[PDB]
Amino acid sequence: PGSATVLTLGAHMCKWPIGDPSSEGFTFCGRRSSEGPYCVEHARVAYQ
Amino acid sequence: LLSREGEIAIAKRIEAGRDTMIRGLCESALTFEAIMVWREELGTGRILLREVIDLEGTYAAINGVAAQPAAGAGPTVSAMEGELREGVMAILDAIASEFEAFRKLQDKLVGSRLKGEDLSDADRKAYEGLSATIIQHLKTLKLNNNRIEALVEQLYAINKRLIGLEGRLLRLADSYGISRGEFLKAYFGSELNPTWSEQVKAMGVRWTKFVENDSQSVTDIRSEIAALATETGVPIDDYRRIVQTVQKGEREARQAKKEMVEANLRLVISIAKKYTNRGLQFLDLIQEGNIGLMKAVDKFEYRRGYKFSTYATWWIRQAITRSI
Ligand SMILES: [Zn+2]
Repeated sequence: PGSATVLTLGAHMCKWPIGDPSSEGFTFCGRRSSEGPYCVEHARVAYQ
Repeated sequence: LLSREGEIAIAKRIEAGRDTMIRGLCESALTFEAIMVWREELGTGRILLREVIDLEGTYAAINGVAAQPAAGAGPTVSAMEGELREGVMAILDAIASEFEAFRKLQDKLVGSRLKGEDLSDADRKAYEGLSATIIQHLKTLKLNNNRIEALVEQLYAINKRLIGLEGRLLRLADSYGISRGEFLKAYFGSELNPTWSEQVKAMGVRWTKFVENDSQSVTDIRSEIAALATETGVPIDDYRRIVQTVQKGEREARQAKKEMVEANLRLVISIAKKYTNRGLQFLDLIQEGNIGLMKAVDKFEYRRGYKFSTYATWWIRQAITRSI
């Protein structure tokens, strides 16, 4: 359960979505992003 | 380039951005006036079901399958509309009622601010509840992308008029030697305050000269501004926040979509190669294919488990063929 909502989602923060968007507890990872929308971990999940 | 999880992540970001947009939009009276007009024009055949909702998305949601272009045994546009109309009208109906309820508290809040005080704690909690349930409901309506974009345009237009009026007040204040910071701190949050001009007088001779000598311009502009607050059913500072909310959601959705399109360029190309000599240049084929891709992205429902690329192929192909 990450450290951001759409509103609080700053730049260079990881845009990896956690949970269902219809859920009240929906969040984004929000850790430091590196070369893209995602931290290394979630970039790995997201690509290839 | 994308894994299935990357596709899902993108879908989720788009959906979240969209939700943030709707969340901001539902605070404004104009968005629901618009939806009431659309209900009207549907009821009288002025407009077609396909212009208000995502037709193929909604129809696909009936059996929980992938959205596909409308029609050799598949359903035509008219077929889909015939299947979906009653349910869409029922939802618009229910939503109309929830909007009326919500708008009563909107008028209560704006009037309250106009008298200087605020909504009662109960009326306020009721406001919150109504907002939430309305946002959820509207989500079940599956509005057309063009309709949402139209709402966004209307919202932003209002905002441009507001920024104009505030610009005027700003230079006005400047001429009496009141800096931007001084003014904005005295002005932000009190745009609906009836006794503003009298209250700022207490800030000294510059302010007194400002709102007495130029009382005409000042009261005029503040009247116009207040009229915006009336035209949208929210106080001005709330409108400021709504606009930022919608902009933020919009940018997230736009970026996620862009990522998805870029990540499916190869697919687009591989489909364009199959239509080389049919009248159009390769780049034209690509751009059209991309229009189709973007449509596949708009209608994509990740929860239903169907593979994105093979689904997208139909929409890409349709865009290419149509252009031909
Ligand atoms: Zn992350």
